[PDB]
Amino acid sequence: DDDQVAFSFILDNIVTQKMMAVPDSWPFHHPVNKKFVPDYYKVIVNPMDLETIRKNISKHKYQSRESFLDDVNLILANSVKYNGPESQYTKTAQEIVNVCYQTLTEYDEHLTQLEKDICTAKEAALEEAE
Amino acid sequence: DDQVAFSFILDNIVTQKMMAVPDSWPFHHPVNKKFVPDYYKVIVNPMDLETIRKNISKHKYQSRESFLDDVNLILANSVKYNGPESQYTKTAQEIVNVCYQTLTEYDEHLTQLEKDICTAKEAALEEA
Amino acid sequence: SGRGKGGKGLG
Repeated sequence: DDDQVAFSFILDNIVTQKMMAVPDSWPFHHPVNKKFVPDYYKVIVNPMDLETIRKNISKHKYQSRESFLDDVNLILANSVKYNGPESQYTKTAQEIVNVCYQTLTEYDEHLTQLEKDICTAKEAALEEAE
Repeated sequence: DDQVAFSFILDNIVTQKMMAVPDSWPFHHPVNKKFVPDYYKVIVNPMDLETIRKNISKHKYQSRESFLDDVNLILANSVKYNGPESQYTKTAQEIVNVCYQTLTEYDEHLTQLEKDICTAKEAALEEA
Repeated sequence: SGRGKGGKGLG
């Protein structure tokens, strides 16, 4: 569906062109491998990385900036919890989240309009299903 | 060119095969001192797969042997820095392994191209 | 913090 596809399209370009382009951000492009960091999942409850966000976008998980940002926010919060607040990992994670937020403000009004249209479409489907 | 097709083939080994080794991502780009501060103290002749791709894009490699020297240096470097028994060195060894296998699946083509890159050098010298 | 992922990301 048209508006949801357009909305996912934009989120995906934010991930690929901006978030993944943060210098030295490579370790956040991949899930942490529990064989090599055996305590990571003792500490981190809800893992996330940039390749998983891309997979979620391709399946239209996100109908709104808010559910996209809940997964982006985990990138920072997990790094703080596992790698520590003054770790170079965490400095890189903050940059990843900062570019995402700054990019999304450039597209504010258009993403507001696409969210409204996704919701109007959805509503039309439900009342229409009766 | 023999060189354009040769470089194409090497780049596809790096991206398709060597970068596909599981958990090989730490070898895909140069180490940053900000993450590994003693790394360039220990490793005086650094190498990574992105660097090999830039080398290929500049046609630095005229033969498999010059290409393999850089590939092998990735393993020689992991040996010194991470240690001979390190998990990272087992991956580096696997990257080295899949490079050698893929070169074989392309032997005849690469030989043709490698011969023709010389023919050009001698045409140059004969004309010089 | 946990035990740490080391400088290179895989321990």
